Amino acid sequence: SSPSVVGLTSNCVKPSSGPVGPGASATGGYKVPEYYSFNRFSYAEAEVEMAKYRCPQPSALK
Amino acid sequence: PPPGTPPPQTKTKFGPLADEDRIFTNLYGRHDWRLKGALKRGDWYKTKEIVLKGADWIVNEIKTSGLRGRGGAGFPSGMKWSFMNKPGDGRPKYLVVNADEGEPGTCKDREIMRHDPHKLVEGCLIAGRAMGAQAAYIYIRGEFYNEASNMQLAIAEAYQAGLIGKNACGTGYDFDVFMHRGAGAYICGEETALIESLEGKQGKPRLKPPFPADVGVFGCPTTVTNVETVAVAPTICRRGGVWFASFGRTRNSGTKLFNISGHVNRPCTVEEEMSIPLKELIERHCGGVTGGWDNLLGVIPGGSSTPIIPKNVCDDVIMDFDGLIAAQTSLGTAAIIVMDKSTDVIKAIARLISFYKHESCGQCTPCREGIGWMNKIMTRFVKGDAQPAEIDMLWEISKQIEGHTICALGDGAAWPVQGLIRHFRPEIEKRMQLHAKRVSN
Amino acid sequence: VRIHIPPKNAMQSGTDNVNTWQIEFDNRERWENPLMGWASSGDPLSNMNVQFGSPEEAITFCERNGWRWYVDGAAKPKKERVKNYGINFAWNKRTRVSTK
Amino acid sequence: DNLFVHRDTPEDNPNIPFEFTAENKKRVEAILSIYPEGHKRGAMIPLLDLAQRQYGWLPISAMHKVAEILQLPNMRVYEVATFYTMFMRKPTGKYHIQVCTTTPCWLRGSDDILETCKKQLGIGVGDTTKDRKFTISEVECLGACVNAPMVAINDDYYEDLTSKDMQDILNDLKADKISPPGPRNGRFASEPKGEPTSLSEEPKGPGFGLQAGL
Amino acid sequence: PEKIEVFVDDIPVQVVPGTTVLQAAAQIGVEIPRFCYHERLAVAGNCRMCLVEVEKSPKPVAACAMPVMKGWRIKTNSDLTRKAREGVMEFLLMNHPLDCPICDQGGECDLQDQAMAFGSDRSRFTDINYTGKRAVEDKDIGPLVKTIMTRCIHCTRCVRFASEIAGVDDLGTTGRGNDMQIGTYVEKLFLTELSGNVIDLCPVGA
Ligand SMILES: Cc1cc2nc3c(=O)[nH]c(=O)nc-3n(C[C@H](O)[C@H](O)[C@H](O)COP(=O)(O)O)c2cc1C
Ligand code: SF4
Ligand code: SF4
Ligand code: SF4
Ligand code: FES
Ligand code: FES
Ligand code: NA
Repeated sequence: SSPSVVGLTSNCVKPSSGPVGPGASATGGYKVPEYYSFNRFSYAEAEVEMAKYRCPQPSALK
Repeated sequence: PPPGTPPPQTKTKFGPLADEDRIFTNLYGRHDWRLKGALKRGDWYKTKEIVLKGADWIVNEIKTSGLRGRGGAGFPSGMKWSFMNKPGDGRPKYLVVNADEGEPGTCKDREIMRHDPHKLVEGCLIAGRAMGAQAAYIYIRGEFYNEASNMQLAIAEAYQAGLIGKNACGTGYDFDVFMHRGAGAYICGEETALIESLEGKQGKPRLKPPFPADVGVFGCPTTVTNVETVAVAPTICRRGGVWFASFGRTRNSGTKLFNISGHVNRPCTVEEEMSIPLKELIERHCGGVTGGWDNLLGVIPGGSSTPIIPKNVCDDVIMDFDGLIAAQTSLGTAAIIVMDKSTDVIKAIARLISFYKHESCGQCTPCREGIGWMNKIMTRFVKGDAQPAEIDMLWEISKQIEGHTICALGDGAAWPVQGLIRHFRPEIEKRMQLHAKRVSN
Repeated sequence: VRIHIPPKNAMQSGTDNVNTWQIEFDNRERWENPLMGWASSGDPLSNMNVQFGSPEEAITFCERNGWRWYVDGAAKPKKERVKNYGINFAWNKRTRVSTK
Repeated sequence: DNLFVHRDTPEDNPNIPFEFTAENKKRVEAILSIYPEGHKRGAMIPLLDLAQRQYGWLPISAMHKVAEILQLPNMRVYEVATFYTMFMRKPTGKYHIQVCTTTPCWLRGSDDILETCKKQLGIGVGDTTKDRKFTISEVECLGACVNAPMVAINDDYYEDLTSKDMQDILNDLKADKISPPGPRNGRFASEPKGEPTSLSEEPKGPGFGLQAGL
Repeated sequence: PEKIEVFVDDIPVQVVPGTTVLQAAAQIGVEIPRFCYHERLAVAGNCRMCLVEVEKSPKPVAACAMPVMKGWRIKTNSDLTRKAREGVMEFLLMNHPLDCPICDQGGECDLQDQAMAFGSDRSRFTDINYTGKRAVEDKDIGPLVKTIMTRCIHCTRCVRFASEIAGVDDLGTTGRGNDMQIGTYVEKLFLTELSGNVIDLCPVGA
């Protein structure tokens, strides 16, 4: 698959552990386990992944 | 008709908002928020084709939509997105999406980022081409950590599907989206203050002019736009600007999110047609005030920075920009804060004044320490330890802070006290009068 | 006699106290007072000060009374200064401020 | 009691050593590569935030390290680190209980939650415990106003709390056992409690009601 | 370029485009009050003392920073402008520490002179008897410059100078709201050959 999620290091459950949080589940009424299943360094870890897809970028230099 | 001419409204009732007309179809997170889930909702549909129409075509749709900014100022978006379209410079161009959600009583921006992040990323692209921006930054609260990661997850999906990055959506247009987790500061939701934080400075609002369209992040043209404005940007293009203009009154088109918090039976967030009568709103989704409509004491139409309105005015208010201005109050962020009769209104307002005192950046003189004065005044009102003549003084101080500050936070902090004194002054006097008896006796 | 404009107070921004030309005499001797230590002087004109509208009048007044005079160079009108605000936030220029 | 002036302390002095871990160091390079070439001091807030997550709180020795990364005067970091509120410049411990107290969380009984938190832990507002495990601290508005009253614990949002269900959390956390976050009152997220009213009908799907002009 | 026409108190003036309202009124000879603006420092709009009315505009515009636009009718000595200045003085003088007898700046103080010329005569700050004024800790900047930070009005002249003219970048702003303070976070020496000039920029006795 091309659209792969952020590396499982940045997802706490890795990837399913039954219902989590207030009832959020993969097939439950509230289908968003990701929101309740992030590492404490999830946001920062994700940044290392996206460096590949982000193109070059401007420069104010002289 | 010129491109900037939304069709005149021709309806006399604005209450239903049929389900198919809802924009954010995944507001309550009942479906898959992933790319497969959103694709089944058509979020990334025909995005190539919209982009290749041309920036000028996209803007004229937006002016035809008559979409006014949801951020809280309400300045018409059409013009706002046209100032940055002027081709005058050879510097880069950025689109800063303001995902900050600082204003009390407002949760709407949190919804758009947990369960439809791809709608926001989608909207960045369409808005990106309209401004011709080389990249977009998403500024998110520090406290919204999980949402940021959730938003980050959606962005990574977009990159792998080829929707953004090099050859975004196969249009030949190069676009990169970035996230910037600002630390906790309510002031950072102000356009220029936001631009300063992204530059890494302290984060104090700048003066205008120069406006962001000339100098913005890193001194380059930028357009600071709220998430709801962006998230609706693509669905306007898909479903036509005229369709959106159908809803809302003549100069107040569009659907709006209403976070109805406070003493209500069933507080929640609900998309509803703007210009709906307020009574029809509270008793349609939220199950009415706790003690029935008779226990209502007044509401704050737009969260803090909105003058309160008493019960009698609420009988006939219209939840709309023009409609509320008639009631000496502003819609703001559309967040309603209902207040039962069993509520110390003085203590409720005094909290908000204390809130602003904690959030003033301190840069400019009135709000730096003029608010520090009202905070001291309002504290003594709560105890009733004040002379009745102080009421007019407190009215007087507010007039001095309004319009003399750099940003609109100062203007915000003055509206609550003016709404309080203008409607519940008799109650304030009674509290003082009791304080005289108990202390004297 | 020294025709001059009184010097602006560096410790203030107001200026309407330097909108005149003046005459002040030479700064003759002073000495400690033997008894109490006050400042003493035998210089009546040292106390003196008069105001004028232009040096030409000031010279005219000085000539009519026989005083010897010399004029301090009139401060040239300050060159125009741009003082733009937007340049504080510049993309590639050094004028960008690191503070706020 | 927070001060905006740094005084030498055993817990917080510049001679303390602090360094980004090899894991975190690779993240710094990713962060710095996000702002234009000449304007990299915009990474200061990400870096300062990334510093305290590795440390719990933000020492001064960390502040210098960020400045060394960006090659700036040391004070330009101090201004930024002192402006924003979640940079804890004094030790915080492990759990930093974030209790909203502004309207409308105040309207829906927030004072009770604050009172019970102090009683259960026997500390004052804006203060830490002896073990540096809990640090109760009021906050202003966490943007969860709809699901009020609510508390946040270091990243999380425990919404729709009361006296009973809150002490359940503290009893769990004091037992070192993780607890479920999210709303407690049988509502998944920001939905009107009970039967739904909107969005019950299926999403229409792609292509509905298009302009037909592309 | 071509001189733009602007009227200050209904007196026409010619100014090159880009000129600030404060500079434009200087040509007539009108001196708008100022605290944060200094002629040799970067423009900031902190003090808001320079506020001035403009015909047909929603609100006062900071004279120091507003670039003149053609056709305007600036109104320095109008009722709206006078009220604005009175408001800010009433605001600046809340927390000033009541030190003029023991303050070196006395008799040379901008906050004094501009209070007389523009500010009101009374004080409405009833809260002296309940919660008192603000008081800020002092700073040890060195052997040359004494520092009494409770008198600071946060004009940021000192900060702008040290960053722009001396180029030391050791002074700055910390905190927010009323608890904002100017000074080094960690005690240091403001060591520069030009250090003295700060003593002249600070319009108050801080
Ligand atoms: C003190 C203050 C805080 C603000 N916070 C926000 C915010 O959190 N989210 C937002 O969208 N606009 C906020 N605004 C409004 C912005 O200044 C601006 O109007 C808006 O972001 C522009 O986008 P819009 O067209 O959707 O309104 C704030 C303004 C002020 C003065
Ligand atoms: S009004 Fe308040 S927040 Fe806005 S610039 Fe002035 S001091 Fe800062
Ligand atoms: S700085 Fe303050 S205390 Fe000193 S002379 Fe001026 S007004 Fe008085
Ligand atoms: S110390 Fe003096 S110069 Fe610096 S901000 Fe305060 S009043 Fe202005
Ligand atoms: S008032 Fe508590 S989350 Fe907003
Ligand atoms: S002189 Fe203009 S705001 Fe200070
Ligand atoms: Na001084």
